[PDB]
Amino acid sequence: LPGGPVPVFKKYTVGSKGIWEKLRVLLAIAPNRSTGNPIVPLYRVPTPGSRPEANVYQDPSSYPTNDIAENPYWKRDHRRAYPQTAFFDQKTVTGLLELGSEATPRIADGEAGTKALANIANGGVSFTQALGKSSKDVIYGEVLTVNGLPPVAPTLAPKQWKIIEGEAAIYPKGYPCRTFH
Amino acid sequence: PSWENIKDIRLDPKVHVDEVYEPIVNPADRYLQHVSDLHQYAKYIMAALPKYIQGFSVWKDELTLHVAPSAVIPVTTFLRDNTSTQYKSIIDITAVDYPSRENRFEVVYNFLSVRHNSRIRLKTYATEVTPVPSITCLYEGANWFEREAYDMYGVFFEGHPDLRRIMTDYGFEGHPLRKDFPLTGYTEVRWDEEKRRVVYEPLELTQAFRNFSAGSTAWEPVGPGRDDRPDSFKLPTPK
Amino acid sequence: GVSQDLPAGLLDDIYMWATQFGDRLDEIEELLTDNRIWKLRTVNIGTVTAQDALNLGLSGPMLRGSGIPFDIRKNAPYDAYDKVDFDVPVGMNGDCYDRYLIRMAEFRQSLRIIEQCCNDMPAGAVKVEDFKINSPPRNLMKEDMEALIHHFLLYTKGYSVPPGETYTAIEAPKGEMGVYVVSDGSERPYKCKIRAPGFAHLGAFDHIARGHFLPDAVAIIGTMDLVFGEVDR
Amino acid sequence: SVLVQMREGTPIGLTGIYQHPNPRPALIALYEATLKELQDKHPKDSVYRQSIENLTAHRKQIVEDNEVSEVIENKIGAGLIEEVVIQAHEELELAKKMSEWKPWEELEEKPLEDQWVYFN
Amino acid sequence: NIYAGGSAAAAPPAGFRIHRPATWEESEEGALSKATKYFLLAEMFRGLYVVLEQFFRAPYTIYYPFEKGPVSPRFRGEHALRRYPSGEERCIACKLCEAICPALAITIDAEERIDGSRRTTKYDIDMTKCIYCGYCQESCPVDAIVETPNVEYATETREELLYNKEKLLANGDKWELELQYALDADAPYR
Amino acid sequence: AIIATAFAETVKFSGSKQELQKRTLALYRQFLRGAPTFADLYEVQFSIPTIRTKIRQEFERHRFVDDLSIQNVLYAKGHMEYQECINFWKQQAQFLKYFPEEDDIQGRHQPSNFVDKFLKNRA
Amino acid sequence: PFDLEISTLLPYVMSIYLVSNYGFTIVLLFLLILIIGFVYEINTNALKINTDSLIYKL
Ligand SMILES: CCCCCCCCCCCCCCCCCC(=O)OC[C@H](COP(=O)(O)OCCN)OC(=O)CCCCCCCCCCCCCCCCC
Ligand code: SF4
Ligand code: SF4
Repeated sequence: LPGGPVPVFKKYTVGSKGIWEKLRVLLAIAPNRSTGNPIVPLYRVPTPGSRPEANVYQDPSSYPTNDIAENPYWKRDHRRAYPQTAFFDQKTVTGLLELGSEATPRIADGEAGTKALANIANGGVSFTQALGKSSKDVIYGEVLTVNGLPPVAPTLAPKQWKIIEGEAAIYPKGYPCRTFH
Repeated sequence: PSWENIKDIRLDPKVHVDEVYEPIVNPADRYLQHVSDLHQYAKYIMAALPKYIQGFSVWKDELTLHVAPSAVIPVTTFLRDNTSTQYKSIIDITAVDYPSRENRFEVVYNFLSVRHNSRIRLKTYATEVTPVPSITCLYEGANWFEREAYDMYGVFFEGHPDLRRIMTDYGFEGHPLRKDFPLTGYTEVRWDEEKRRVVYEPLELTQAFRNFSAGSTAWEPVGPGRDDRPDSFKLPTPK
Repeated sequence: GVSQDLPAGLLDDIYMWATQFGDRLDEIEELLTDNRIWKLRTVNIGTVTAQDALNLGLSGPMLRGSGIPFDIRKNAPYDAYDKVDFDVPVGMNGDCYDRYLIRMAEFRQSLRIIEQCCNDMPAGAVKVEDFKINSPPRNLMKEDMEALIHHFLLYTKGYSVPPGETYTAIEAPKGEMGVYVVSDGSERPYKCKIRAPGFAHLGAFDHIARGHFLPDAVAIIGTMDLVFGEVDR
Repeated sequence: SVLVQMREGTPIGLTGIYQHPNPRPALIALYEATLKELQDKHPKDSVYRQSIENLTAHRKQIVEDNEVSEVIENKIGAGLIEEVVIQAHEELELAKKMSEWKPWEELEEKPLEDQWVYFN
Repeated sequence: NIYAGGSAAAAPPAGFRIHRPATWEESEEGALSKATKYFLLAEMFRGLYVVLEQFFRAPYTIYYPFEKGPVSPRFRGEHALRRYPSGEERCIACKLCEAICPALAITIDAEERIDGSRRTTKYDIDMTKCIYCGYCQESCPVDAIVETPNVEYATETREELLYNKEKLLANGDKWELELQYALDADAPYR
Repeated sequence: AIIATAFAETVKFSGSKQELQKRTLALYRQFLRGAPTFADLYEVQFSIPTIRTKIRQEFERHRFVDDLSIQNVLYAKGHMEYQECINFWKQQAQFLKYFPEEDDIQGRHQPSNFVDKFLKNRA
Repeated sequence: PFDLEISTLLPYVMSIYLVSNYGFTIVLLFLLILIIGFVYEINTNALKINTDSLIYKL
């Protein structure tokens, strides 16, 4: 089982040698536990002020961003292509109810369409009248779901939980703490 | 089999790449389908409470409902309690001082629905003399947040059982997060030897506050952006 | 991103420490997990129900102790929390002892994640590669005109944030930490409110601690894990 | 009367919520009551009523078709059956309050023109 | 299938309901063994043994001020103003350090030196406002202000903590060698 | 739950002025009654009649405020202050802020006409 | 009282041999009589210092 016990000689900690090692193994609660002291020749050596890699470091970059010949900055200028905040008041939701949408229109052409947009944008129809005139097809498709149920609060990344039991759990069976993955 | 012969990691062969490839992607693109879903959801909510919801806004993954102060109790109850919403956790409550509006403060509520893994934001407005209905009757956690909103801004919360300063000194005059309250306050304290007690005195700084905001840019920095509205939420054009 | 890239010998030293942190944890657990005095001070102290946990605004271990599996690292995968493998411990009794067990297992999960990142650290830049946001490397700043201009402006005026607002929360060690920042299009935020988990916890103190003894109040404060820089900002 | 939440007995994993003895009949009773409240005090046109009717009918069909709790909660998709009973009770109370609040009307407070202008 | 106010992710995981707690009669251990553990304090003796084992391990202490804890090139201590090898100052009064300083610690004045150079006539740091963040050092385009690895400069009155130009230059002259160590070590990473 | 504390009154904006003046007079009576408690708590040098005089001045300052909402706010703040004083939340330092007159004479020169103000650049 | 009970055994332990198997029995009876009061103390729990269901009327 990965993450299980590893012996004390694969841990970078000083420990004991000679007869004292055998004494320690005889007298230790768990013989594979390290002492906490880092190994002086190995740990934090060479010192940070004398690393050889300092004299070779170069600033890191990633293609195609570092290219000298094909990247115009405005093609990768993400700050200024930021999504606008979309504000919808009751007049706009009305307009959506009656005249349909850009994706699926329910509007006539010519002056009729523009005048319909106008008199909704003036207040000719209220939201409640909008809902009342609204047919079954439009209510079910465009307010509720196609089955007539309301939409559930959306989630960006749905998380499916699984419970780990047995040897792979953190705690054994008795403890009041379970492992969710 | 012992620590004196433990293998030196420092001399192991490290991985080496020659060129790193990171494609150029706009981070807002990942939210498109979810923005459509939030739009549909907000449409449903407005249709369900046309008496209360004055409008919504959607930005990436954050949905906001704008309501009048009288609409707060009904809308909060509907959010907390409807099966499709279930916004059981109050996250925070705050105010934002807009001195240009007739109603200065706008009160913001964030809710969290552990059932559905979804969040929502609800806004209202208030003034220095008109209060907002307290939602402590619905969410217990809102007690302290409303005491903080009052302390910082002065917004009153009608029906709050125990509304008093939570942060500022005892006997502090002024609501510090108001845009007209100066940075350094009006008073300071020191120990007074004659009186043997900490006394309050008009502010006097040894070095004056240097406001470097005078060097703000003289050129508009970002521009208009782009709209991520789904085609199912834009009014149709005739022909 | 981050201000500077890692020094040259850091991954090895982190791994060397990680080889023995497991034992360092086991020793604390030897003193604490089974001690009957510890369980006397922690079992059924500061009990909080699931529903009241949600109602009070509690998050983190204070919420996972009551049985609800909610973790922003798993729910709203931010940063590289989706590229790494780890489990989430969830209590069932919502008392000081379950929260202690939760924290003790979060130690182990953190050690696992640290090892995974030690093994999978990739190459490339550490800060976003647009010098209109983050300053350019000093070898460019001293040779290139554009880089020098951008460095000058970034450290004198600052970058301008598009107007808008956001509430962004992460799974801070103490629970859910979030910020609500209001941007007005300028270089200085219009409004910044920090949601500190300790604030909500200390708010729930009076509900949790009623009917207990004074030492139980001490233990409760301990399990809320308050810092008080968070509480008042 | 309907037993909504057991506050003692067998814990189920969530603190404060214990195993419900006879959950399915309590779900059925709550669904009947909420349907009845919608039909007697909510206008047939309102989207609130239509939505809640469809949702309650769906859940009630699922509870009546299935006898085993785990199958029911898998099909409902909203937590353990105890939590489902609490959800049904809560929806029921919300419907009774909505009767008095009357949200289907036109909105009483319009915002001023300056109310929702941000810096964009 | 189709969900109403729910979803597959909101459905309980397999096995979310916990098993019923066991009664006393369904216990594997005899009452006598449990009573042995109860009366002889088994786990308390295990704790005492773990504690006693530490008593025979190497302690962690170091003997300050004869030894010192680790220090890295990037460390941020007291401030110092650097010179060019020719001994001309490096600070050209560009005042970016003044503009970035998050604590408003830095106060600078400047004017044309008699030989025409752009130099400072007053450069103060209030070491009691500073938060030792090192922005001033990232900002300066000529590496003039730097933060030495020195932390031992505690004073007996506050007026000694208001550094003027003369003091900061003296610090630079005094610590130049160590500053060169830290620079040689970290400059590729800035 | 989180229960209110001692002498806590839920926030309620009176819809009518008269119902507000009832509460206002109750609050004034509470302050007058608490005066000796304040004198014990905060170890004040001055007398209980001086506490009561100060309270009367404080209530006097808003005697001609008309708009109801402003009166509601002033009453709420006055009650918050009363709760602050009576529960010993306040310390002596903040309490004596209310009492700037009973401190001794600050100096020889407190200017009153234009010439003395002008001499001190305060004209 | 318990202090007095404990200190009433001092004469016994200083005279155990002289009182032989007689005093032995007497001090057993004394101890058992006191043990009865100790049992009373235990069973009365003398030194020791919201679970309703939620029912809706449909
Ligand atoms: C099997 C047949 C046996 C027949 C009878 C045996 C004859 C007498 C046995 C000798 C020891 C008896 C004295 C200790 C008994 C321990 C009892 C105990 O555990 O106390 C429990 C008490 C709470 O009581 P309780 O409610 O019953 O616990 C259940 C909680 N859910 O909570 C407690 O008080 C915790 C225990 C107190 C321990 C005190 C520790 C302080 C000093 C540590 C001593 C260790 C030795 C130190 C010496 C150094 C080591 C060399
Ligand atoms: S360290 Fe920070 S606070 Fe101090 S002078 Fe530099 S920028 Fe200013
Ligand atoms: S940033 Fe550097 S060069 Fe510019 S004024 Fe400050 S110390 Fe001098």
